[PDB]
Amino acid sequence: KIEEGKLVIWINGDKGYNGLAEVGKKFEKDTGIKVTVEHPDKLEEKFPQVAATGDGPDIIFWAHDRFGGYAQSGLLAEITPDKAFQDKLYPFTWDAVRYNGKLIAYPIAVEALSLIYNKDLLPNPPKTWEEIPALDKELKAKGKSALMFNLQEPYFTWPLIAADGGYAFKYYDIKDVGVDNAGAKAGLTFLVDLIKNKHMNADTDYSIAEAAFNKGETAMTINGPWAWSNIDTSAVNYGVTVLPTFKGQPSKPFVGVLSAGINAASPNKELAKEFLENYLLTDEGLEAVNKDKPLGAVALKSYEEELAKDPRIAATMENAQKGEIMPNIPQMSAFWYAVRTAVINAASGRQTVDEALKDAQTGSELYRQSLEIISRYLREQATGAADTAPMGASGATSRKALETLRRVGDGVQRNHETAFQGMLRKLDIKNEDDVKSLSRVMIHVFSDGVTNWGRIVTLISFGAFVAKHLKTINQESCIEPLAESITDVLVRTKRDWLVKQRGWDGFVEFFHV
Ligand SMILES: CCc1sc2ncnc(N[C@H](Cc3ccccc3)C(=O)O)c2c1-c1cccc2[nH]ccc12
Ligand SMILES: OC[C@H]1O[C@H](O[C@H]2[C@H](O)[C@@H](O)[C@@H](O)O[C@@H]2CO)[C@H](O)[C@@H](O)[C@@H]1O
Ligand code: NA
Repeated sequence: KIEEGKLVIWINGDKGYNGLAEVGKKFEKDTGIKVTVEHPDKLEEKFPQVAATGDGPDIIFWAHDRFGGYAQSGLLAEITPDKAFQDKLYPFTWDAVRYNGKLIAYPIAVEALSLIYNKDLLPNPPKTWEEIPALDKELKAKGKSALMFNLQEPYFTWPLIAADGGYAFKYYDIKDVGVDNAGAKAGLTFLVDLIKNKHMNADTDYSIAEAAFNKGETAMTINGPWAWSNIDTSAVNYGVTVLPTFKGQPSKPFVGVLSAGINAASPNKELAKEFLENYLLTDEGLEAVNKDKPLGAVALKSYEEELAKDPRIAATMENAQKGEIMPNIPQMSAFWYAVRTAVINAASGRQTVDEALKDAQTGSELYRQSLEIISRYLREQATGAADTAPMGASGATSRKALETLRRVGDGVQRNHETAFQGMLRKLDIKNEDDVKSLSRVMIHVFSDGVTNWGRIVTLISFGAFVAKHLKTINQESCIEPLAESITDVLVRTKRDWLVKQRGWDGFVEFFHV
């Protein structure tokens, strides 16, 4: 389905895609291979959908946080640069694109948000979030505003949520989610108060913040290096500086490494490797991209040493040091989807902060909590003995849901025994190969009919039935993969329903005696 003897590249519409296209033409001049650069909308959502059918671009550019999901789903080629090429880029940039001990992409550039301020309106930018309300009252008296930034993407609000102790995954313990802790609450409450007190507008997006800053209407924005080009063109006298503190603590931006992955379905992997290693990741390659839209602190040592004298890059790295490198684990997609919704709902008043972050903590934890319950149930059903290990400090839900599933699922296996035996005989489950096939079937069976807990119990009960069979034919090793597939089916297709029901607390409530 992907065309051979050509390279299609996807990169986000805020990056230097014209610069990338020049590196494309320089690859074409020397090889006669034509490089097409596209910047589709929602490309981080559209990559997994199309790559999963063997389609999409040869090369996908995004921050590293989305690459573990892609690698887990088999969408990316392992990359195997020799040691002489590895030594040309900073090791911590390689760490960002290492997943299960394999390099799954090429690192390009280190991205961190900074505070961007109009030196003509605000010769001394605030050191603290707390002084922005008073500052805004002062600028409003002159027909200006203190601060506008994109409230539609959680990335821009995360530094403030994280300042007083909010976090995604404790360092990575995916059992420890920091989305609804007191630190997160205090950060998002301060944001909502800025909106309530009319210092910010809940509808402000990328375009509105950018235009307001570049036209000199607002004294400050929050943005990455890519934004500096449009500000150069604007003639705004701007500075790039350390983010304001919150409760005396630094803002901690989530740090992204812009990364180039190679489609597993691509029949041009050697051309892609040749383009990325010998044309893009060179002094002339990165300069071409950088001149269009700044990359930040580039992964390439030679060229990073030239750019590091720029005070805007120094400020970028200063914000990077105070932030955290994002996790690349497959949970990150769901974490971002949850926190985006929480910030938008808290900002608009659809939900309170406590409500919004409660829903976001449930969404971020949903996968791991589902798998915990389902894997424990399938294993104990297969072996006749429960798992002895602790459920966690935050897993009282997990223990109650498993108790409910045991009580309710007891009957479902017994009543549907004849029908389960038939369906199992109608499939040929014999090894890990056959378990792959089940997902399509379960999806299709879960794709029609009504969404309720009874049907979820029926699905998991068939899972346990299969786990028992797997154990009988010495395929015990296939139980965890089966449990992952049932979890994947359940979470990927019913996420929004499950968050609505308060996830597994809902399940325990619905069948309470
Ligand atoms: C992959 C097997 C799966 S996953 C699955 N997920 C939800 N519900 C299922 N079953 C009920 C239909 C049903 C009810 C009672 C008796 C028999 C069937 C439902 O869809 O509500 C199934 C089935 C399933 C299992 C065994 C026989 C089956 N016959 C059709 C589906 C199905
Ligand atoms: O808003 C969540 C979003 O944050 C990051 O995306 C950034 C990206 O890293 C930057 O390169 C820049 O383009 O802005 C984006 C935010 O709009 C994560 O990388 C992304 O996965 C996540 O969805
Ligand atoms: Na986007």
